[PDB]
Amino acid sequence: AHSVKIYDTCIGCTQCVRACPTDVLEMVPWDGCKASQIASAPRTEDCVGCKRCESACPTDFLSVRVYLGAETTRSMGLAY
Amino acid sequence: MQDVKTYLSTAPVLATLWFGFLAGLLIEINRFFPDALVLPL
Amino acid sequence: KYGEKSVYFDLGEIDNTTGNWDLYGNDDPNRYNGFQNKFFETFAGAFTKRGLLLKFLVLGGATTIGYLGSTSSGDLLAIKNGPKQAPIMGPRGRK
Amino acid sequence: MTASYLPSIFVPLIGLVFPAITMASLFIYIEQDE
Amino acid sequence: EKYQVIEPLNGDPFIGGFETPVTSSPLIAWYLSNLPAYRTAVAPLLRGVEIGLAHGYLLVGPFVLAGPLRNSAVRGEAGSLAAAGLVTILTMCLTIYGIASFKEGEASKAPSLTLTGRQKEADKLQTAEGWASFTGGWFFGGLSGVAWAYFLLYVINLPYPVK
Amino acid sequence: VIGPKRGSIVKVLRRESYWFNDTGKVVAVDQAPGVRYPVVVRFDKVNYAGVSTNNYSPDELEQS
Amino acid sequence: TSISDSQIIVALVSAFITGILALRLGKSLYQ
Amino acid sequence: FTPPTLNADTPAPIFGGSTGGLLRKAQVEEFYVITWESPKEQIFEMPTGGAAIMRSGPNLLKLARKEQCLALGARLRTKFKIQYQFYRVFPNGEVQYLHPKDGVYPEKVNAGRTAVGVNNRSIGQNANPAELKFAHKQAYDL
Amino acid sequence: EVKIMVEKDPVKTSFEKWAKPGHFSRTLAKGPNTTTWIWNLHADAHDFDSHTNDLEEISRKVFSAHFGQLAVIFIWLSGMYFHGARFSNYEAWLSDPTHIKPSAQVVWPIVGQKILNGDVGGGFQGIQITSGFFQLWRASGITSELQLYTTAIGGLIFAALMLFAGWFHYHKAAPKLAWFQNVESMLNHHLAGLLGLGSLAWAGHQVHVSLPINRLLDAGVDPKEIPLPHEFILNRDLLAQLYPSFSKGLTPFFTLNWSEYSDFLTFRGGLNPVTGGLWLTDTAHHHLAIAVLFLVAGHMYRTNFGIGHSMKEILEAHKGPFTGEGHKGLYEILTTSWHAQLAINLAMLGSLTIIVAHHMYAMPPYPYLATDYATQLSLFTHHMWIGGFLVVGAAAHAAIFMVRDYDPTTQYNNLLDRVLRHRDAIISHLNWVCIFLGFHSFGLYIHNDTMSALGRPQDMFSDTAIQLQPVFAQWIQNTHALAPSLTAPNATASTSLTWGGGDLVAVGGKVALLPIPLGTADFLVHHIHAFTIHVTVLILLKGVLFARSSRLIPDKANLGFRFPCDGPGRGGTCQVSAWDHVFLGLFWMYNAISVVIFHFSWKMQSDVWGSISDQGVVTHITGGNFAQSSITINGWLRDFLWAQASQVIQSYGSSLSAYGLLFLGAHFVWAFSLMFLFSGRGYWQELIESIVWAHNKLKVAPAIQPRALSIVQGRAVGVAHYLLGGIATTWAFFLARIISVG
Ligand code: CLA
Ligand code: CLA
Ligand code: CLA
Ligand code: CLA
Ligand code: CLA
Ligand code: CLA
Ligand code: CLA
Repeated sequence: AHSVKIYDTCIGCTQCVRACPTDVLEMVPWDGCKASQIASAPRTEDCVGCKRCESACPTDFLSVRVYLGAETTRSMGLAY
Repeated sequence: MQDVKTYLSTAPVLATLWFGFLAGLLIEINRFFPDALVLPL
Repeated sequence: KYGEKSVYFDLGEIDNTTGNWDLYGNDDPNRYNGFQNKFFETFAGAFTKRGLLLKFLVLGGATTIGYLGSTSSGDLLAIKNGPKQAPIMGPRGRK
Repeated sequence: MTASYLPSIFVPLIGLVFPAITMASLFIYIEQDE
Repeated sequence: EKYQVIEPLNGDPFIGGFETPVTSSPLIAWYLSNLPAYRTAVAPLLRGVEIGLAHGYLLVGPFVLAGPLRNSAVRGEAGSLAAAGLVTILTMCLTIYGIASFKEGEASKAPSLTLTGRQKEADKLQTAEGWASFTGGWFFGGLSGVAWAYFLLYVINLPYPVK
Repeated sequence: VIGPKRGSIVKVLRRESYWFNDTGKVVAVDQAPGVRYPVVVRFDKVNYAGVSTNNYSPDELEQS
Repeated sequence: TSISDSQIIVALVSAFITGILALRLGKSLYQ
Repeated sequence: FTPPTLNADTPAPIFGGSTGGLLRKAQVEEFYVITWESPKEQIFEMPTGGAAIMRSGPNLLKLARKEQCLALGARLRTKFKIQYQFYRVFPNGEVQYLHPKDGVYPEKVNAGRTAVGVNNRSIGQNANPAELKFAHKQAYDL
Repeated sequence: EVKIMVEKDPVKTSFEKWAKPGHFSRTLAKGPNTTTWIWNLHADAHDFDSHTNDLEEISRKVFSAHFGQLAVIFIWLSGMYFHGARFSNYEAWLSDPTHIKPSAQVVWPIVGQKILNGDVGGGFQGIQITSGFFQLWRASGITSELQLYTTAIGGLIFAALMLFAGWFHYHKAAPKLAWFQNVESMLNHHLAGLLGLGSLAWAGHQVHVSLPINRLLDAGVDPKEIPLPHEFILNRDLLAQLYPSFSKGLTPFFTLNWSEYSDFLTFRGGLNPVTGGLWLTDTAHHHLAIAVLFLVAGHMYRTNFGIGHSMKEILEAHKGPFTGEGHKGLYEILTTSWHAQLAINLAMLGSLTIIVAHHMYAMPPYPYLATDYATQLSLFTHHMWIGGFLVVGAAAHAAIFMVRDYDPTTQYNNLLDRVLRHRDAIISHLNWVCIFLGFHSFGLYIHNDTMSALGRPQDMFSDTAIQLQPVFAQWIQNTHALAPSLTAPNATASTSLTWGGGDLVAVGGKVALLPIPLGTADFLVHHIHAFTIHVTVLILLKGVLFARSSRLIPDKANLGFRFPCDGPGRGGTCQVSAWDHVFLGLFWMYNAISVVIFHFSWKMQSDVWGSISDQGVVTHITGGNFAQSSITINGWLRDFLWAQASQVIQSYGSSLSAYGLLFLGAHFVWAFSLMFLFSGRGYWQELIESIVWAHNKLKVAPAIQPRALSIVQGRAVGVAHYLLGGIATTWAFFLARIISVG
């Protein structure tokens, strides 16, 4: 499906996980920020490409990036 | 009067006043100095 | 069970669970009695698919339309009737 | 025109038959699963 | 607690449908169940023959009364040939649809479960050879229906109000 | 210490930042070993998302 | 003067050969 | 954490039917099943359009998309304070536990979770597409 | 219990919040970080629901805003009456209404615009007005400019009164929520006291003022020596010599011998031959009857004296097997949501305005209105556009209610829930009917185009070809033409001269009305109208029904009512919000109303409007080419758009040159809208970044950061400019054409 990437600029605010409508992102332990956590995308095959996770990231430029592509059945959001 | 003067100093009110004054000036100038294509000098 | 209670999910009956029903699919086998002629006369189409039926259709459409367009008379088709009045002639004397 | 029947032949083909064959072949091709 | 005519599809509220008088009235359901398309036990060839006969027979009329030669003496022949050509084109449509949709040697994927849950046999119309037989029967029946309509209308000249 | 002093005016060297070649005020610097972007910078003007603060490493901030 | 039917059929044959070569080039571009 | 199994004896909510529901996709490709526990009979809004009463106890609802499952679950969590979990069901009878992969919701950080897709550099430090010409890989994949 | 409930001094009258622009909302009260804030300040000013969740405060704001609108309308009407009093030739038009063009606007001699002061007649120069105010004042019995002056002064007084009422009911004595929720009392008062009493009062005016003055005017009496209305009221012998039944003097009213009032309470129908308008006796009887009907109907609902109807009990009692609880929960919807009421009232007002447009040309209610073709066309087009806009607004506010005010808990198995539950079937069938109508109307037009271009006129759809006669409309006209004979025996004439009978009213040398014939062209154009209306309804109803959720975005209610999209995922979610559905329904309403007004204009200029000679030969403005030219799209392009636009483009150097100027300017505004409609937002944001660099190089960059318009704002600007340009182009074209040919 689409490709979702997380960068070291993340601050572990979890706001991208809460905005995801298909449960693609999750928070994992990390040691590069004060929050001691970082976002991750273990199940991007369920990603639809809404980039709501991108709109919720507060860093200057996005620590979470969605690149789109493939456009499989789950990606197109088809119920038929 | 502080609040009234502040409101009158807002962008739209001041724009209305300034542009109305400019339009009146131009209209009166054209009343007394109309239909000129060349600046006489 | 699908209908024992208000449950509508059952792995043992997935067709019922997913709604894969046939609403009007009557399976009564006794419809016609005399149908030997229809089986006999239809051999070019049945069990042919891409080989015979498609080629026959292409040939019998191409030849049919070619014959119709080549053998049509003037009255039926106006393009083959041809002009009948004098040329109308164009402006500036150009013809 | 040397052959007046030749337009009446060719125009129907390239107009109806050639599109029919072309679109049938392309529909069969783009619907293959392989 | 009232009568509540309208019901969900087979009692399942989570299937995308409804039970309406238009859908499953005893008369409407009986009518739809006995249409040749829904007679699954009957061979596809005969169902196709019936469908093509009906469709060519009904198609002859519009071409005859609306065609470009409707004011000429070949009006009937022109309309009948137009109906036959439409039947042939639709035969090519059916053939290519069967080629694209069905592969030889595969089982039918048509619903094999009734509303009650009898779990009948799957309809063979949704198969490569089933669809091929259906297409052949439809071609034969369409040509036959066009011929019959032309014969009744013009060769025999039965009295009809509009023609 | 790690980076600039608290309250100091720093200029951003991040090319992808909305505030490249812009001045901000340092709010806090974290001394935890492992933090990659510990310097917190407040800016007078917001970015497109509406955020007026960010985190930078000391190597992409210069003193005025 | 006007072209003859022999010329017409020569042109048709030449076009048919060019079509064969075109189909060949298309098959060569395909793979 | 041992994933729970999908029970087939869980009653469904009181719903009167809708045109927004399972379609041919549910029977040829896949569908989803959400389960939650409720303390009382209350009215909620179906994600497909409409209203229903949830049972005073276990519930079992079939959906066509994962996004609808998340929408209903989010409403349940932030409105009725109800824990939920859903599964992906295939036509062959395969059931896959989906949302709490480890039993903890993704918003809360949990140990034992692996970092997938995490890049150890800034977003602006990506390689240029020109350097990766004729190589079947992307700049963000490095 | 229905009682008066207010709060004393809820809001202090102070200018403190005037200095704070975005005080009404928490987000905008901080300040302008970006330029978007300014636009937001103007986009959330009247969204009172977004300001707070308190329904009482929202109701108070709505009441006071309505008072402000009433004051504005009073100012506007007072201005019209003032301009009739001073800058008008109303009295000259009274002396000769058939040869003097109405005019009530005079330009100043500044930049050569004085050419716009055309020779309208009566020793006057000014802009020729088409609002119909002259005919309305003629009907009201106004004969002097002093009466217009006193009306204007009263209008200013009433505007000040409404302004004070708004101030008083917001800042001094603000009604509580219980007061607003008394819907039964409100309906009783607005039916008996507003509509019924207003109709009764206007009937009184007509009986005592309009009828005598207008019948003296019809007799040829110079308006100067026509006695004043108070002389008719006081000297009742002067009124009785015009209508003898006044000598009876209210005895027939109370003895129930009402037939003795047949002198001035008639049921004639048709048109007055002298003026071409409706008989004012018929109008007076009409207004009296509807006043009685409304006063009776306003005694239906139970306020606090028992005897009446509870609308909640009426609604809850109406349910059936095909529905669930039926009309259960709708009382709470309509007594707790302002947006639902606004949707219903907007839809009804738009449909009512369309009815007004259709009924005011078939029965011209004012003297010398039918023969004033410019006024007729302007009134029809104006009220058509107003109605269309109101209907689209009703759709918008229905969507807003569905998004924000809808509560699933209190709406279970009722009508709204069940409509939401089979929206797929509704939209499927509406889409099918839209496609079918589009094909079998516009494809018929294209068929006609092709056969006309192929030299096969016998294969077309026309009267000399395959005919599609509107037999049902023709039968309805036939039935209405014979109504006085058998079905309404107490009628002299039919409802309108448009039904039939061979009667032609020709005031002066023009034609007022005549039997309108319907043929293949009318069949085609009505089916085009049906197609456009169904497509607009499709767009709007699909927006309303899918506002909360859909198979694409199941949580669209959380996104809101006015949002751009949900992202490029699921293939792209552009314009999924109900606001965008309204945005497209505006375009489709534009097309529908445009085709409707074009059909009206061509049909009237072709078959109805014209001049009659002394012998009796009736010639038409266009020449009756609608029956054979409207069947072809080329016919519309040539015989209507090209032929009838010859006057707007040749109007330069004359008093109609302003119409040509605005014709071209409206074209410009439409083309300008095209880029807000076609372009995006990232492109303009990057261009703005480059411009901001240019400004920063010179230390002139503003602290309020320039931003491109939002996506929703881009769409709003595009649609606003598009509609303005199109509607103004048509306005200029019609006005120039109909002033030239009339
Ligand atoms: C690209 C060049 C070209 C074009 C646009 C046309 C166009 C036309 N031709 Mg002509 N023709 C051409 C070349 C061309 N011809 C050549 C080279 C020959 C010599 C064999 C002919 C011989 C010919 C005859 C004998 C007749 C026409 C006729 C016609 C008309 C109907 C179409 C038809 O029956 O085609 C038939 C065309 C052929 C049999 C020639 C083969 C096709 C040529 C070689 C072009 C194919 C490749 C070309 C690049 C298209 C690529 C497809 C797409 C990617 C664009 C139409 C006006 C008919 C007419 O006059 O009706 C009034 C007719 O009877 N054509
Ligand atoms: C550019 C190619 C092209 C050509 C050559 C034609 C040719 C024709 N069209 Mg046109 N048509 C075209 C494109 C074309 N069409 C397109 C693109 C459209 C859609 C806008 C139409 C829409 C159209 C309409 C709506 C009508 C025509 C009709 C006709 C026929 C004229 C009347 C006639 O022959 O007498 C009367 C006809 C006959 C005596 C015989 C017609 C029946 C023969 C047997 C057809 C051949 C069938 C054959 C088995 C299959 C061959 C094709 C297959 C391989 C795909 C003529 C055959 C008229 C007609 O009669 O329709 C049938 C008519 O009403 N056409
Ligand atoms: C001079 C008397 C006066 C004073 C001092 C106030 C003071 C106040 N009012 Mg009150 N009010 C008054 C008269 C007054 N009002 C009257 C007469 C009405 C009846 C209409 C109201 C109705 C009213 C409501 C309903 C509300 C207020 C509110 C407010 C507060 C903020 C208003 C503000 O800043 O917006 C200033 C806004 C403007 C100056 C815009 C004026 C727009 C006018 C009315 C329409 C003009 C239309 C124009 C002709 C056409 C434009 C287009 C044209 C150019 C082409 C403030 C306490 C609000 C409040 O308390 O906030 C919670 C609130 O909700 N007032
Ligand atoms: C932007 C809004 C707008 C504008 C500028 C106009 C402008 C105009 N209208 Mg239109 N109109 C509108 C909206 C608008 N209208 C709407 C929404 C309706 C539907 C209610 C109407 C219905 C209407 C009628 C029926 C008439 C006009 C007339 C006029 C002209 C004004 C002459 C006058 O003062 O007579 C003022 C109007 C009258 C004296 C007669 C009105 C009689 C109605 C039945 C009374 C209204 C009842 C009630 C208050 C409305 C709500 C009903 C609802 C509760 C069921 C002028 C062209 C008149 C005209 O064309 O004169 C030449 C005319 O007869 N309009
Ligand atoms: C016979 C009683 C009566 C009458 C005549 C009206 C008349 C009106 N009401 Mg209603 N109303 C009534 C009783 C009445 N109301 C009751 C009992 C309630 C409480 C349940 C309401 C609650 C109510 C609301 C909530 C609203 C109205 C609105 C309106 C106005 C709509 C605009 C319009 O078309 O008016 C056409 C007619 C005119 C414009 C003429 C000018 C108005 C004259 C002066 C009549 C005013 C009558 C008034 C009710 C008498 C009390 C005031 C007195 C103390 C001076 C209209 C003037 C709406 C409005 O616009 O508010 C301003 C609105 O939002 N009314
Ligand atoms: C009784 C009539 C009525 C009433 C009371 C309202 C009231 C409201 N509407 Mg509704 N609406 C109506 C009719 C009505 N509308 C109609 C007829 C339409 C169809 C066009 C709509 C379409 C509509 C939409 C699509 C939306 C609203 C919104 C709103 C809210 C206003 C918030 C806002 O931004 O406004 C502030 C005022 C403006 C933005 C107006 C600015 C000026 C406009 C855009 C252009 C003026 C054109 C002008 C005539 C051009 C010529 C002059 C020019 C040369 C200077 C408020 C609840 C909004 C809302 O509630 O959002 C949640 C919203 O999104 N309405
Ligand atoms: C002239 C320009 C134009 C045309 C033709 C259309 C056509 C259509 N629009 Mg679009 N639309 C347009 C401009 C146009 N729109 C613009 C500018 C806007 C912006 C506001 C929209 C916004 C819009 C929306 C929001 C919606 C539509 C809808 C529709 C459909 C109407 C119903 C239908 O499908 O059957 C009628 C179809 C036609 C009239 C198309 C022409 C068909 C002709 C008559 C026959 C030609 C066929 C012929 C045999 C040739 C065959 C070709 C073959 C040889 C290849 C149709 C697809 C609605 C829809 O989806 O349908 C319900 C819908 O919801 N449109």
